[PDB]
Order: sequence, then structure tokens, then C-alpha cells
Amino acid sequence: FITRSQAVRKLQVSLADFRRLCIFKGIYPRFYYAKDIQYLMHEPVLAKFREHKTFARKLTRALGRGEVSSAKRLEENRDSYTLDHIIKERYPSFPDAIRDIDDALNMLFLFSNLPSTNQVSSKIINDAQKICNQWLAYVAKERLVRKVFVSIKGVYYQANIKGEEVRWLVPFKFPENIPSDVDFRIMLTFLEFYSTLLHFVLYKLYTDSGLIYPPKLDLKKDKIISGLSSYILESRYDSPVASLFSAFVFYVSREVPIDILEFLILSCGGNVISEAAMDSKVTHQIVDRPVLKNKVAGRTYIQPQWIFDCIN
Amino acid sequence: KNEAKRVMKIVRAIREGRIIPPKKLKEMKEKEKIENYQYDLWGLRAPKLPPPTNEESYNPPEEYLLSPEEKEAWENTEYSERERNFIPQKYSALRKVPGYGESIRERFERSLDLYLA
Amino acid sequence: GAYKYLEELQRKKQSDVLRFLQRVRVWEYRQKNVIHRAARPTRPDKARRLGYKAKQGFVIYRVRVRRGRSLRATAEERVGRRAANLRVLNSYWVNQDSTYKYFEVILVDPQHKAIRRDARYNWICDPVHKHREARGLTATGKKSRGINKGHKFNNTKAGRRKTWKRQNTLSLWRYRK
Amino acid sequence: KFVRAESIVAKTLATSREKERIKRVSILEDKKAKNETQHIASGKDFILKITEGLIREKTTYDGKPALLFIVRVRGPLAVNIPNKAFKILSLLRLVETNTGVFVKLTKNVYPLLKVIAPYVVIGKPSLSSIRSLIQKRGRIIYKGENEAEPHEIVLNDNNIVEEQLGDHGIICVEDIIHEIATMGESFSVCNFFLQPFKLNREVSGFGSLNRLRKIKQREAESRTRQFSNAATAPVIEVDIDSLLAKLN
Amino acid sequence: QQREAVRQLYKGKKYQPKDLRAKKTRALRRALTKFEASQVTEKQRKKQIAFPQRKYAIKA
Amino acid sequence: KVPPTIAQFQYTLDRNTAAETFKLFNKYRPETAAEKKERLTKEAAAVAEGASPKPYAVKYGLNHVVALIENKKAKLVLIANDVDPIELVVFLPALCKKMGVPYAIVKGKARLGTLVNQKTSAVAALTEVRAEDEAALAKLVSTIDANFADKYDEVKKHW
RNA sequence: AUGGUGAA
RNA sequence: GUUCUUUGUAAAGUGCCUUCGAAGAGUCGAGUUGUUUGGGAAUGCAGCUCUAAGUGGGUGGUUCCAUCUAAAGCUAA
RNA sequence: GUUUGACCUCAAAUCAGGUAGGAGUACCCGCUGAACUUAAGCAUAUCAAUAAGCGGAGGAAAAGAAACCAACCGGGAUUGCCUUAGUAACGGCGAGUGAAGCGGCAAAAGCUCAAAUUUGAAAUCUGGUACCUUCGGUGCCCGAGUUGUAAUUUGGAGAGGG
Repeated sequence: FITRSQAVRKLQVSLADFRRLCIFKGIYPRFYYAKDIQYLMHEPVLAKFREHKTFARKLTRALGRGEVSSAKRLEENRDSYTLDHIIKERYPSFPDAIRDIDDALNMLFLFSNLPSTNQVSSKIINDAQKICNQWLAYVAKERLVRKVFVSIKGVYYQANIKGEEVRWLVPFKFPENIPSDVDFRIMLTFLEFYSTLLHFVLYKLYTDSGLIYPPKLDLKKDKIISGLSSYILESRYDSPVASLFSAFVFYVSREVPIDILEFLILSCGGNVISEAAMDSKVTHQIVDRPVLKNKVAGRTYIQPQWIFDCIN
Repeated sequence: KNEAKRVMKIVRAIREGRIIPPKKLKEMKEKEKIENYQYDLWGLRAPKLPPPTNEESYNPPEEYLLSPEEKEAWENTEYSERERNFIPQKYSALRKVPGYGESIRERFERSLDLYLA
Repeated sequence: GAYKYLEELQRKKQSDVLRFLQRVRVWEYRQKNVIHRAARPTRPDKARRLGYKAKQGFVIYRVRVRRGRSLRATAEERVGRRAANLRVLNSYWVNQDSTYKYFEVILVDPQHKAIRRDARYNWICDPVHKHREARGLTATGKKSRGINKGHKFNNTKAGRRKTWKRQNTLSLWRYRK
Repeated sequence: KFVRAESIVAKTLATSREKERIKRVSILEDKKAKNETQHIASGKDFILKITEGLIREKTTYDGKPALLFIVRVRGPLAVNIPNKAFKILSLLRLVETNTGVFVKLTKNVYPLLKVIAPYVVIGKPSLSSIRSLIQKRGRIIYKGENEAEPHEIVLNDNNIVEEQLGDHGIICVEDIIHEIATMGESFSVCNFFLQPFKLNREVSGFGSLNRLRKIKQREAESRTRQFSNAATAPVIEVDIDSLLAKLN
Repeated sequence: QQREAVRQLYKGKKYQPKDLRAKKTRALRRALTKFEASQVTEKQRKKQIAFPQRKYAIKA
Repeated sequence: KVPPTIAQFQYTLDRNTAAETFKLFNKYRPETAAEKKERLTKEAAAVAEGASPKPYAVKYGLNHVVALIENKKAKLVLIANDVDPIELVVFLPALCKKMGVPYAIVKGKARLGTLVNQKTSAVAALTEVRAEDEAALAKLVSTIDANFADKYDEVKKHW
């Protein structure tokens, strides 16, 4: 074994970029496995951090001078490092990838429900909300759901992505008080690692099992609700869970959050109609009110707990 | 003349096609660089996967509500020397579910399991 | 351009302006090594008219020599031993002290590809110019060898050993003269 | 700290444009409201939209009540606002840069809207942009434990919604969004309930990329926002939806 | 088989290893190449075109 | 002790005048290697398939500047004080005073390098100008002649 | 004499 | 000999007419201490002191005239 | 701005690419330098601008395109041979030392810088890298370089235009 103070001196990269690389391979001190760091020093990602540092000296001499014309040139002729060749070393078999995608969506579904700060870039956030609704696009399409669990923390989910019971906590749609303690440098690098990981899987679930990746979006449905009813999808049963709500057209109402709840019914198969969409054939209306008002005979009035009772 | 000679040479090279004009290079970069992460790539530590909760929720059997003394005793105790990361509450309605204030930290502590362990 | 103004400025050596530059530089060059590399020639007009182009492959070594064989050639010989890969082209006076004299000898790398190309300087790459200073083939060496044209240089024009061997060895033909 | 003489003249001459700019507008819409057209520039309400090749579709403005979200911008360079614009920006409480609010556009609102045009950016938002703004940023000035109210903190709950408003049918945070996207009667009460929206600034830092991205984006404001300075200047509308992706 | 494999992986790239280069001698590994020696100054190329060494005979 | 033609430097142009000089000079950048190359490829793409006036820039070679003063074509001449051989530029303030070309000793050689796409420049000059900046240039000429020349008339004297 | 090898 | 390509308001040459037209300094030289020669007009060189000029300067011939252009470099037989 | 950013300088590395040493040595180029011996003893003349030693090259080296020789109805880079000639000249005129121009011939070949601005565009080069027909060419990136790299000029002039 070697020392934590040794490896940074050994690698001669940034300590943060040591910590940034160390997330990428998945190396943990048992102390630092000395062959593994010797295994690390010949890796193409290590090429880029030296180059990304030497980009930064070459750019600040640019703007420091005042030739912004030359400064602007540096960006357009600047690569990005990919994390494809951190993946295939780490995820040999695709079914091993889906047993680590547990933590992946457990991060990435958090990040969609985040305000953009100085600390976090919104492009990451607007990808995260995009990737979530890309995730839910496939899940709601081919009905791949098994179990649900709404709790205090968030809303757990359970689905057999080729049989592995993934579990991904969607938090509740509220402002979230960002604590001063946390670090969005380490967490983002996980997201950075997880984001590209989530691309190939969604490519895999589409282009090998289902559809084309990624499908186009529908903008005008995204103007209304910005969720799962938008982002339309085109290609080119055994469980009773998948047979639930089969031609059972629902109305949802303004009490519940539709976004957490339109997902399940579309994961089952029933149609979802909201109050919120403007801003009959339905036969259910979910309400959380001590004072209900309309009460037609065609609609069946059930509090949404029972819908979660229908799943478990 | 100098610049006029130099252009004529760059005319000559595109006459021979050694050089692409800059407008088509954007078109070389328009077809490229959107097609990113869009290819097949497939065709030992067990990572300590998290414990699956079932039936401990927003609307539980209410004996799972903590005793009022252990409420403060959970608060007076500090973190990680600690059994629950919360205290469960009771909600009859779906609407009354609060802002789950500590979900950011729950991943940040989980994240430290992922590489430091 | 400026090289006419510098050419004439370097004439008045004991004048107030250049006198002051001497007394600063003489102190500064004593702080540094005996043989060391200057990044740029201090008298660039002189460097040019002795064949220096400010491109990659040209090197200006500054050299210190004692006072009271010639000192210019000794200066070139000292840098020849230290910088062996280089070829001595020419040298010139820059500054002097009561005890020491300074020369800024100019060198060319024959190994550097910027010199192996251009035909104005690729002659120095030819192995016949290895240690030009060690054979007195530099400006100062050819000066001390007494090699010019005239009545003055009769006994030492085309090699003083060559003319001696020619004059003091008997020559006989097949059919005797 | 010391003031260079360059500053105090540049500040003088820029505000004494704005002291001249709103004076003319305040004379004009006086003569538009009091209807004494013998010599005016234009006789109607103008709203222009600037979107994308960089289209400038100038429109009229009918009396139809619409919904505008307005973000405070920090422009222009040397402009101490006058008394007439301290007020409107304080009555909309937009005194902090990068802070937003929904308001309703009437023909009472539009004439005062030409006052604050160089200081903010305005526009019509979408329902997603209505919704994803509120459930991601939201402040509630409400009582703390016993004493300290002004912890504005967070739209955590739907029963704090029961607490303050409550009796107007205001039962959940999704129901608030009904009261804003649709012009409801209690729209101003819930507008008085969500006082700022602390949007982040886009560039948010010094640095390598950050200096460059500031410079590259700063000129982008100069195209997507022009300062008309006219008597019958139009009110310029930008797309809020693309802006909130930059600000959320 | 090792040496042909190394030559295949260093297929026509500048500065391949010293153990694969031509031995020849030391002096011939120094001394200007065909291109470098034949490299002539721009003025002399013009003087070659304008006045080349002509071919002639002298009688009738 | 410094002989008067040395330390005619160091008595350089002050804070505000130097700032205003660069406010003028940074407008007149030479087109950089990247910018020039891309322009000529634009010319190649356009003129091969299907007029311009002379563009003004600063002039920055020592030989070029010593040409331009005494041509006479130079209007403003900036001169760095820090030069490795000082004797390279010592005659230059005297040349400008003799030919009557307005000059200014600027502080920092790399400061000249920034406006000119080089590391260092030692001397920079603005021969000609666009019509809009003509009055501003001539005002700066008077500003420099009042601050630099008239204040330091005794710069030719005093060791 | 030049240059070298050895040496209570 | 056999071909494949030659381009760009490109690269020169020649005669006339018109307007300009910069060529090497601690070097030349001077005194002296040594070395070099058979060298008489210290030849050549080095050391040390001082150190120039531009209708200039170096070298020779009986008052002018002739002759080259140093203090940079390359080159076969 | 009590940050930060330009440069210049000094560093660094088991990085990338190179290169110098040593042997041989007849010839060549430099540096250093005796004594036996000759005129009578020996300070010069004389052994000797030798031998040994030292440094450096090549197939040759060195020299070389005049700051030359001449005194003529002028020659015309250098090197070598024949001759000038044992002449001029020097030498306690003595041991003796010892050229050169001309002439005949061998072989013949000339040119490149620095010098006043490309200023309507550093027009130049290194290196890395990607390909190609690889003693190299091209695209792209990087560096050098305005304290000047290319084109144009070297007194035989030359340049600007017409």
C-alpha cells in the first residue's frame, strides 16, 4: 500500500482531480492499493486534466492581455473529455450496470428538483430533469413497474429492468433548503459520472429493446406540465400490474401533485386528465378535500392512498 | 499583392481540395458532436446496495410514531450514532406531506459510501 | 533603420551614455559565470554584421578572459569546449575591465533543423567546420595567422609551414634539370 | 474610497438622460389618458416581441388582461434611478437585482410599464415556466416559532397554504398556481404571499471560463434588449421560457 | 516476428526507435540529407530559371 | 549617477494620460495570426465562387518606427523605458524632438506587447487613424505635449 | 635535450 | 523518349526616359614590450595605453597621378 | 484590486528529439618549442618559423573572388608545376640565408550577408499531431519571431515608376 499524501505527488495532478478521478474508477482505501494507482497513471482521462489545466493558463493569459478575439477562439477549438472509457472498465456486463444504476437514479432524480445556484449549473439541472423524463418515458411506455412506496423521505419506486428491482427515490416537488454543509463538487462529479452512464442505458433500453434514442420532444405539451405527457416517443403484460387500469380513464385534480401520480397510472395504463391542463369519459377523480363539490355518478371518488394500495 | 497572392494560394488549395471552407466545417461539426453517447458499448466488489424499505411511510400504522420523549432524544443525540435518519410522522392525506427537508444530505452521505468505503 | 544610429552610437565609446552602460554591465557580468548564455546580443547591430539572425539555432554566449596568445581566440576556444555541439561563427568585443575582457561570441547549431534547411547557413553543417576556432579559421584566427593580400603577407599567405616545406626540401625530375 | 472624475460625469450624464427620458413619457401618457391629441407622437399601446432571424414583431395592446413576469436586470451603466423609478421598483419590490414577480397587465399597468423598461426585462411566461418557477423557488414571510417571522424560508408545506390564505379555497401549492395562471380574484393576495423569487445570476463568478462567459453573454443582452429611449417607445417583450432555463 | 510487429506499430511515423534505424555509419547519420543539400536559396532558383547553363557546339 | 539622455526615461507618462492612450491604441490592434488566417479563408471561399479600403493599425517594428519618424509619417510614438540594451532606444526621444513628431515614454514593455500581438515591442506608433478618432488623437497629442514635454523641458539636463 | 616509467 | 498536369492580373530579362540612391569601430591608426623573418621603409602577430574619417579610406609611383574598398561569410578542380 | 493578470528572469524532470567525447593520424590546419651540431668561446646569425608534446579537421585540408600586383600599346580569385634564381635583398658580407611581380603551363566558377519599410495585411520557420505517393508533401494545432523572420539588393551597382 501507499499513502494518500504519496499518490498526489505520484500522479502530479490536482488533488481535487485526484478525488475527481477516484470517483470515476471506484478506488477506495482498504490504504491506497499501490498497483491500482500504478494502474491509473496510464489512462486517457489523465491526459485531459493536464490539458484542461494547460488550457486554463493559456486562456487567462489571453483575456489578461485583452485579445478577446483570440480568447474566444480557444473555446471553440476545445475538446471535452468523455467518460466512455471509464465505463467499460467498470461496467463489463450490462446487467452489472443495472445493479449499480440503483444509486444513479437515486442521485439524478434528486437533481431535477433543484434550484440553480452559483454552485450548480442549470445546464446540468436541465439535463437532469430531461434525463428523468427520458427515464420515465421508457418506464411508462413498456409498463415496467412492480412496486411503489410513498414515504416521508420521497417516493420510492420499484421496477424490473430485466429483473433486478431498481429503487429510485423521487423527492417531493417543493423548494429545498440547500444546506451550507453539503458539497456540490463531489456530488456533481457523481452526476457527471452518472449522467453519461444514464445515456447509454437509455440508448440500450430504446435501441435494443424498444425505440429510437432519444425520441424528439413535444414542446407544446411541455409548456403546460413539463413532465411525462410531453416528450413524445416512437419506435422508428405478464404481470397484472401491467394489466392495471386497462382502459380505465381517470381524472386527476388539483389536490395531488399530478407529476408523481400521472406516472403510475400511465405505468398501469389508465388515462390521466388534470384540472391544470387548461391554464365525461373519465370515471375516476382523485381528491384530497374535506369539502368535495361536484360528485357525479360516473366518476368514482377515491383518495389516492388506495391507488398505492392497488400496487402493493 | 501579398495577401492577394496568399488568397490565390488558398484558392489553389481548395481547387485541389486540400482545405475545406469554414462554413462546411460547421456542417462537419453539425453532423458530428450531436451524435455523442449514441452508440452500443456492450452488445469483484458487490457495491453494498441500499436496504429496501417496505411499509414505513407517510401513512403508517401509527405505533411507528416515535414516543414523544425519544423525539428530543433523537434530536439531542447527534448524527451517525443514530438509528433513524428521521422521525416518521402521520399523514392521512396525500396533500399534507411536507417538504422533506433532508433529502439533499441523504445522497451526500450516501455519496461518501460510494468511493471512500 | 535603427542600425545606422546604433552603428554611430557604438563609435563614441568613452562618451557619457555608453560610459555609464559599461560600468553597470561590467559589474553585472562579474556576478554571473565565466562562460554563460545571454538571451539577446547587447550590441545587436554588431551581431548582424557578423552574421547573426534572431531565429532558432543561433546562440549568444558571453565569455570572460584574463588580460596580459590572443584573447579573442581564447574566448572562442573556451566556449568551443563547453558548447561542443555548436559551431563558432564569429565573436566581438562588448565590454572590458582593468582585469578582464568580455566577448559575446555567436554560435550556430548545425543539428537544429532550422539551419539544416536554409541555404544561407547550411554550409556550417558540413564536417569541415568542426571547431573553426581550434584551427584559426574565425575572423580573429585568420587575423593572427597573417592571412591577407599584399607585399606585407608574402612569407605567410598560403600556410607558413606549407611555404617552409616547399622552400626547404629538394625537388628532382625524371629527366634532371 | 476615492472617486475618479470620470465617474461622476458619466453618472451625471446618464441619469440626466433618464431624468429626460421618463419626463417625456410622463408628459405623453398624461396627454394620452387626458385625451388632448393636437400634437402627439403615437396614439396607441405598443408591445414588441423580440425572439428568433432576430424577429421584431411589433404589436398593439388591447385591453385583454395578461400575465407578465418581470425580472430585475441592473441596467444601464451609470444610472442612479430617479425618484419616479425608485417608487415603481419598490412597489413591485424589485429592488434586488435578479429577482422576479408576476404581475397582471392592464391598461392601468401598461403606462407605468414604460417607466421601468430600461431597468428590468419583462415578458409572458408559460405554464411550465409558471409552475417550475414556484415549486422550485418560493419564499413565505410567515411567523417563526414565536417571535422571528421574517425567516422567509421555503415553500415546504401545503398546510402553511392552509394557514395564511386558507379561507379563499387556498389549500395547496398547486392551487396557488391555479390562482396565478388563471386570473383569479385572490391573485393579488397570493402575489403578496410570494414576495420575491431569488433567481440566480447567470455568470455567477470570476475565473477562467467565467470571465469569458461573462463577456460572451454580456453582448447577448445588447441584442436581446434594446433601450428605445423614445417618447412612444414600445414595451419590449422577451421569451421568459428560454430565460428561465438560463435562470433555473 | 517481434521486430516486424514493432515496425507495423511504428508504421511511417516520425522518430521510430534507434534499434530499427539504418546503421550505415556515424558520419552518414550526420551530414545533410538529399533534400537538405539540394535545398537552394530563393534568389538562386530565379537565376537558374532566367539564365540556365546552356548547351552549345562551336563550328557550323 | 545617470547621464542625462539616460533617465530621460523613468520620468514617464502618468496614470490617467497612459490609460487614455491605451483607450485610443487598443482600438487599433493589428489583426492577429488566427484572425488574419480565417479572413483569408473567407476570401478564398467567397472570391473563388462569387473593394476594401486600407485598414489602420498601429506600427510596431523598431526599424519601421525609426523609418516613420523622419519620413515623417508618425503622429504619436510610444516608447518603453525597460529595454535590455537601453542603447537601442536612447536616441529615439531625441529623434522625435528633432523631427517634431510628438512622442511619449510609456511605462512597461510588455504593456506595449499586449496591444500588438507580441511578447514585447519596445516602441509603438500610430501613423494614421480613422476619421472618428482623428480629433481624439490630436487632443491626446496636445495632452501628451502639455504633460510630458512642457513639464519635463529640463529632462535634457540634470544627472 | 625532448617525452615517459620507477623509486627508503 | 513516353506522358500526367501546367495559372497567378505569376515570375524574370532586355533597351530607352524619368526620381532616388544607405557599403561593416575598441576597428583603422599611434607608442611600446615580446615573438616571426634572410626581410633593409620592425614585415607579420600578440600583449598593454590612447584611439578615428565619409566629395572617405587603404596601398604605390615623381607637385599630382595610378590603383583597390578592410575591419562579415561561402565555394569545386 | 491587501485579489488577479501580463511579461522578463531563474528553475525543473528517469519528459520528446538530438548532439559532443574515444580510436586512427601519412598528408593538412592551428598552439607550444629544445639540444648535439655551424663561424674560435657562444647572446644573435645557426641546428629551427625543426623533433617531441598539445588541440582540431577531411578525402583532401588549407587557400580564394582583391582595401591585389604594377609603372607597362597594363595585368586581373586561389592553388600547383616550369622559370624568374641562387637574382634582388640581408648576413662581425663570413657558416651563408633566400624571395617576389612579370612569362609558359595545369585547372578554371563564382557568389551570399550586413546595409534605407512587406507595412494595402510575418509574406518566414520550428515542433506536435492527423493522413499521404515518406532522405519528404499537405491539413490542423503549438511555439519562435517585430530587440525582425521571408521576398526584393551586394558597387559588375541597384531600386522606384513610365
